Amino acid sequence: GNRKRPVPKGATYGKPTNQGVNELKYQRSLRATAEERVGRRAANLRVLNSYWVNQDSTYKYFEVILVDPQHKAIRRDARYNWICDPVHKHREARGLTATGKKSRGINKGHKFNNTKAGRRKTWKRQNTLSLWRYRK
Amino acid sequence: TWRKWNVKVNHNEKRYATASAIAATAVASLVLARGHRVEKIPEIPLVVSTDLESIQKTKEAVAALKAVGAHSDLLKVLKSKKLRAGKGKYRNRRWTQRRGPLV
Amino acid sequence: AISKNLPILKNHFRKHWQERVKVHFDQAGKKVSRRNARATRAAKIAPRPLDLLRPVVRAPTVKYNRKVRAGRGFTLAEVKAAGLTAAYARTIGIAVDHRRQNRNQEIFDANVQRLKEYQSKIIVFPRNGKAPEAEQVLSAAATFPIAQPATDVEARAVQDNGESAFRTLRLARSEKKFRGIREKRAREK
Amino acid sequence: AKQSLDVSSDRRKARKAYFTAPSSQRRVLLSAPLSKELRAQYGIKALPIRRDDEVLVVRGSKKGQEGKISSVYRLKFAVQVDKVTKEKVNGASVPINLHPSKLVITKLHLDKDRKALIQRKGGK
RNA sequence: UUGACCUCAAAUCAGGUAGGAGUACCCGCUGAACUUAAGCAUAUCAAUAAGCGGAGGAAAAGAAACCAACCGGGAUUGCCUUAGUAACGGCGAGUGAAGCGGCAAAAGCUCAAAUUUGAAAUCUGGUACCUUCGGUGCCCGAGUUGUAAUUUGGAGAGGGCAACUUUGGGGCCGUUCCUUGUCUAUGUUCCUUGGAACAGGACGUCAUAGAGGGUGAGAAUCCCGUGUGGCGAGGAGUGCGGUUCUUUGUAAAGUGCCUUCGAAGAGUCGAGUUGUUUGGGAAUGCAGCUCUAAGUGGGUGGUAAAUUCCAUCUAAAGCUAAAUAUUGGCGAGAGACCGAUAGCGAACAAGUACAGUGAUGGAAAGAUGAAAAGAACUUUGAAAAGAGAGUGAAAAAGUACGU
RNA sequence: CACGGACCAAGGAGUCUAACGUCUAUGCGAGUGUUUGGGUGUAAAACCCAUACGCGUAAUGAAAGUGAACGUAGGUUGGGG
RNA sequence: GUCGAAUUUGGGUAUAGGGGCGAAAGACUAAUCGAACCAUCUAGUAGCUGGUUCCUGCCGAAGUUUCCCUCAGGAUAGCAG
RNA sequence: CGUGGAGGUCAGUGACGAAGCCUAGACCGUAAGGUCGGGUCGAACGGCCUCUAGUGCAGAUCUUGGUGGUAGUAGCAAAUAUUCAAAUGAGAACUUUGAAGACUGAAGUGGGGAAAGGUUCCACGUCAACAGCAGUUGGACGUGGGUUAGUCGAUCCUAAGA
RNA sequence: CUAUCUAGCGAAACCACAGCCAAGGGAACGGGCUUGGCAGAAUCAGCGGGGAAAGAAGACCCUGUUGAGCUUGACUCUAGU
RNA sequence: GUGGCCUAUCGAUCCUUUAGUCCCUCGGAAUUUGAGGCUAGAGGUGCCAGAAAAGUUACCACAGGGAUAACUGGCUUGUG
Ligand SMILES: [Cl-]
Ligand SMILES: [Cl-]
Ligand SMILES: [Cl-]
Ligand SMILES: [Cl-]
Ligand SMILES: [Cl-]
Ligand SMILES: [Cl-]
Ligand SMILES: [Cl-]
Ligand SMILES: [Cl-]
Ligand SMILES: [Mg+2]
Ligand SMILES: [Mg+2]
Ligand SMILES: [Mg+2]
Ligand SMILES: [Mg+2]
Ligand SMILES: [Mg+2]
Ligand SMILES: [Mg+2]
Ligand SMILES: [Mg+2]
Ligand SMILES: [Mg+2]
Ligand SMILES: [Mg+2]
Ligand SMILES: [Mg+2]
Ligand SMILES: [Mg+2]
Ligand SMILES: [Mg+2]
Ligand SMILES: [Mg+2]
Ligand SMILES: [Mg+2]
Ligand SMILES: [Mg+2]
Ligand SMILES: [Mg+2]
Ligand SMILES: [Mg+2]
Ligand SMILES: [Mg+2]
Ligand SMILES: [Mg+2]
Ligand SMILES: [Mg+2]
Ligand SMILES: [Mg+2]
Ligand SMILES: [Mg+2]
Ligand SMILES: [Mg+2]
Ligand SMILES: [Mg+2]
Ligand SMILES: [Mg+2]
Ligand SMILES: [Mg+2]
Ligand SMILES: [Mg+2]
Ligand SMILES: [Mg+2]
Ligand SMILES: [Mg+2]
Ligand SMILES: [Mg+2]
Ligand SMILES: [Mg+2]
Ligand SMILES: [Mg+2]
Ligand SMILES: [Mg+2]
Ligand SMILES: [Mg+2]
Ligand SMILES: [Mg+2]
Ligand SMILES: [Mg+2]
Ligand SMILES: [Mg+2]
Ligand SMILES: [Mg+2]
Ligand SMILES: [Mg+2]
Ligand SMILES: [Mg+2]
Ligand SMILES: [Mg+2]
Ligand SMILES: [Mg+2]
Ligand SMILES: [Mg+2]
Ligand SMILES: [Mg+2]
Ligand SMILES: [Mg+2]
Ligand SMILES: [Mg+2]
Ligand SMILES: [Mg+2]
Ligand SMILES: [Mg+2]
Ligand SMILES: [Mg+2]
Ligand SMILES: [Mg+2]
Ligand SMILES: [Mg+2]
Ligand SMILES: [Mg+2]
Ligand SMILES: [Mg+2]
Repeated sequence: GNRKRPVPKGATYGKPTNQGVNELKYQRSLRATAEERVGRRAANLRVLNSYWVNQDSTYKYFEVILVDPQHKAIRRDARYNWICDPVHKHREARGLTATGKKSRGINKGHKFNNTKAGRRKTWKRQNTLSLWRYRK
Repeated sequence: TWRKWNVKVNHNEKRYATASAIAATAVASLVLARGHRVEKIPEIPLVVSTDLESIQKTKEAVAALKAVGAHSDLLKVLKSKKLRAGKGKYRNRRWTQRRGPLV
Repeated sequence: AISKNLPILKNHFRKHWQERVKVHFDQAGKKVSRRNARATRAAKIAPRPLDLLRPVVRAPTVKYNRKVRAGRGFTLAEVKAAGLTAAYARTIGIAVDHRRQNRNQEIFDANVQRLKEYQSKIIVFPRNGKAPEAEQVLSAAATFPIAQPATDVEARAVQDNGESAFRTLRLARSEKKFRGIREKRAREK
Repeated sequence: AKQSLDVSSDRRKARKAYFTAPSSQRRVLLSAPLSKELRAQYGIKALPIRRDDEVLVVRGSKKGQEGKISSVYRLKFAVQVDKVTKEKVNGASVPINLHPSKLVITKLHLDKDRKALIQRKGGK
């Protein structure tokens, strides 16, 4: 379902353009929410990927793939010891998984001008006044 | 901080000023008016031997300038050392002196 | 706030622009660090020229298609025509691009000539380890410059067949405009 | 003029490093030149001052007086000479602080460590 | 009865791991209003502040389901430009990118999908020993509901024929880089003033050293340093310059020709609808619900649709230095900056004294003299002190102290 | 019989920036702009430089588009020298 | 006024800001209540009130026109340098 | 015209006294201001040609700090009340002792505790500040001493609730 | 019991400069200006005529394209159902 | 003779719609629908140079105004 705005009794205290309560949508997918809660449950592991398995009217079901960065079978494996690097801690929290990059709009082409290399970094670049020593 | 600090000057007009400055160095009236002690120097501009470029020691370099007539200008710099007259003394600008010859 | 005869202005300063002002005070500092980086890299890397060999390609778009410039890398066919493999070329100082294709013979021949000239002006030291001492040249692009191909001679003979150049352009423009309708008219009969 | 990027010409930094210098660093700052007789004999210009050294005063109102160094008061950037004191009105006598740069060492108190220092400086 | 398998438990079982802090810069979520429109609701402020989750020395992005329409370009990031432009907008106020071009830096790549099948060839742990960021032997366990080798689209693979070419891993000694120590010039020579010469005058010396500071007043030559070089000590990383011990191997890799093949990711793409967002306008991206594919297929080609072509890439799986950012931390160098009501709130026992139940709020306050030489002693007074005397260049400097 | 001012010292208010109009000074001139960057250096200075890009040298149409000499670059009237 | 009860009161405990609590006065919620206190957004906006720092010299106004949710304000023409 | 800072110059002034400050003393300029003498003082500062700005105050119920007139003025009048002598001391309406006169009148101005305060408790020494007069006294100032549990509480139990 | 006088102790409000009137004119009710009346140090206790006395940037009224509390088939929305 | 004998009898941008030209564009190349432009009208703003808009405050707030009302005083004297 949708994400109801958590305001008391529906009052928003603002302009009518922001008075919506019921028809609002969460910007991350339910698949992303599944990975986050599994990630907190097993904080000694690293989230690799996840996939859809089932659904009903109330719930969607997913299975999350996890890799142990402390196990010697992983640290000695050349194809998977990249995950042991500290830069890959909590990938699902920062949206670095496959579902995370989809919701961030990390793709190529004219359709993704706003989010090619990070939406907020692009906004900073386009809203920055650049001055040189010899003014242009 | 985004106050303008550097000033852009046209390249050709910049060279115009440099050429005018070079020509003024050959006029004895202007050199004397700028405070240099060239009263007893016969010919302006002053050209010396190319052997000056190969001098290694300061003692002989001063002697070479001494023998060509720049002694009075060198002495003027030494006797003009003074303490600055304001708050610039404790901003790494403590002593002021004159300008000597340019080689 | 409108008065007198003045041009309409469009200054975009209605946000918190003062929080994102970037003054390049370190322009001189960055130039020194870039020169230090290039000096340290050259002394460390090898007596090799510090940059890879690049091909010559035609610039796209009708505005710039009259000039040639340096491209990404030599194609697989261009590398093969020079007499070496792509894997070996990358380790010898030649940039290789696998997604560029060859459609023009003049560009293909020029790039093959560059690879042949490059192989004749380098010394590949053996893996044995002797490595006879050689001077380091800091640039491979300056050694092999890119030149604009010649188009026509300085002077020729006037050859007029009587047809108007203006008329030719008008007919070509008109014939393209009515190609679809004329095909439809002929198709219905 | 300064030619190195590691040395600073800032007046503020130079004065802070002097007043906040540790005890070991103040020993070098409290150096005195040797006499004419000692410089010829030893071949060196100046040495850090030490207790039990014989000195001569060459500047100030106490010029010409000699004595042994009784205390090197590093905390005050000064040294005290046994025979150079001042008599208070009540009769008590207090030492007079003197800077080692205004003194001349006439006799050196020697030991194993100072012999090595003289030789490490090229002296004999 | 007994022995397995599957699933699910327990133990202060053997060995590990997560939390909190910091948060300037970085990756996400969530999310205003003041304000502007001379009112005001869309819009604007702003995809901002506040709130929440998560990293590093950078992060993120990244080797095209790209840009293009050209004689085509060819991962990503940043700078100059495109451009206040195309476009959006009570088409009002306002808002607003991208391709090309020049430059900085440059680097490429690997899994899934194939029978090793004449031999699971793979791996954690335990234990003994050794040349100990590991190695060998042995023994349990994991794993066939798939662990190695081989192949990732640029290809490539199974057979056939024919040719030559090319090596692997450490020790030791230098070099490079970092943290440190030590050594390496020249007056205190005369006269005057002064409490003090570091001042003035005279006569010199050194200088690849006349930066800076100290010393009883403006000191290149009194002291520390400064300039130029020499000689050491302790580490890091194999970046590479020479030597030295092993032959890795009926091993591995590259290249020609012929033939047969060529596996490429699903509640995903795509579509409808709702909300949000964008310059994106019959709908730019994202998300919820509903529907739900194909394999000469699929996406894209900035105006919705039917029909016929063309161009260009290969999504729904993954890794990766440099050019870039940095009001935090650590170590340095600087200023046409401020000079104690200034400059940080704080030059001082300053986030201190103090106020508030609490969240929080938050000061004032630098200068005796070169040196205490901080006033012995006499006298009047209960005493504080006064008057003499004394110290000092000066008490018109007396710890209520420069002026 | 309107408002602030009991007194004194120190502090105390048209600034900077982006984009522009008129005028003026300067350089070059159908061209002009070295300083994004590179070279170099006595090192944030000074000095040197390639390719681009901006503006100007053509306008006019919503657009597809087209695109400035009949002539001593015209005639008449007034014009300093 | 009331004084054996709908009495008075200590301690413990519960209810927190568009919320609480109210035998109901818009009363009370730490001297603050017809919406508490604290920090930040925030130097919020103001066609409105106040102030706006040296000398001399020369020139020297306007309260009128048209339009405006315009009437304590602007644009525009005029007057001035 | 004047102020803070910057490039150049006058080989400018200065411990034989720079800057600042005081001065019904002198001189120049229409003026903004400039110059000199005297006193005080103790370490730096100025003229001219140019550069630069956080550059000139009488007011803003302006900011911070300091100081007046008012003025030795308003006032120091609730809680019935004090008096004599001696001792101590430089000093006694107020300290100590004795004597006398009074009050709280057991729902107290008596004797203990809870909350709260934190050494105010006690002794010795001592009076600059504090006790809106005074002070030899003090809950003040300086230096020390003092709180002893198997049975008194906490600790244990549960209440509304957390 | 104060006030009052003495010893000790010792504030505040307020303050452009100040403090004798009549008429006149004047911002249409002067301590100052004009014309007259007049006018002699320094002061103590009282007193409430005046100082349009002091205490607060009028709460009344109007203006502003400034708010807030409350109400209603005002305009536009919304939790819930 | 280019409406009413003359002097009044009326309406921008955006949007919608009609008429005309059957012309221009949909930017990889075409045909047909659809959409967007060009020229001339209509749908209306009467606060008529053209915001889309109900009350109450005796619980009240702020910036101001003697440019402006509720006392004196002044001018005037209809009225008394
Ligand atoms: Cl001096
Ligand atoms: Cl739409
Ligand atoms: Cl600090
Ligand atoms: Cl508080
Ligand atoms: Cl046209
Ligand atoms: Cl609360
Ligand atoms: Cl004057
Ligand atoms: Cl009387
Ligand atoms: Mg255990
Ligand atoms: Mg508004
Ligand atoms: Mg307004
Ligand atoms: Mg409003
Ligand atoms: Mg934030
Ligand atoms: Mg870290
Ligand atoms: Mg980096
Ligand atoms: Mg990364
Ligand atoms: Mg690929
Ligand atoms: Mg690219
Ligand atoms: Mg925006
Ligand atoms: Mg949102
Ligand atoms: Mg990545
Ligand atoms: Mg301060
Ligand atoms: Mg003196
Ligand atoms: Mg007023
Ligand atoms: Mg007043
Ligand atoms: Mg002032
Ligand atoms: Mg009760
Ligand atoms: Mg009521
Ligand atoms: Mg302001
Ligand atoms: Mg006149
Ligand atoms: Mg209107
Ligand atoms: Mg007014
Ligand atoms: Mg003086
Ligand atoms: Mg005077
Ligand atoms: Mg001094
Ligand atoms: Mg100012
Ligand atoms: Mg003042
Ligand atoms: Mg004024
Ligand atoms: Mg005041
Ligand atoms: Mg009295
Ligand atoms: Mg009283
Ligand atoms: Mg009484
Ligand atoms: Mg009684
Ligand atoms: Mg009684
Ligand atoms: Mg007691
Ligand atoms: Mg008293
Ligand atoms: Mg007393
Ligand atoms: Mg005490
Ligand atoms: Mg009168
Ligand atoms: Mg009066
Ligand atoms: Mg009179
Ligand atoms: Mg008012
Ligand atoms: Mg008011
Ligand atoms: Mg109005
Ligand atoms: Mg309102
Ligand atoms: Mg008729
Ligand atoms: Mg008619
Ligand atoms: Mg198209
Ligand atoms: Mg109108
Ligand atoms: Mg009036
Ligand atoms: Mg009558």
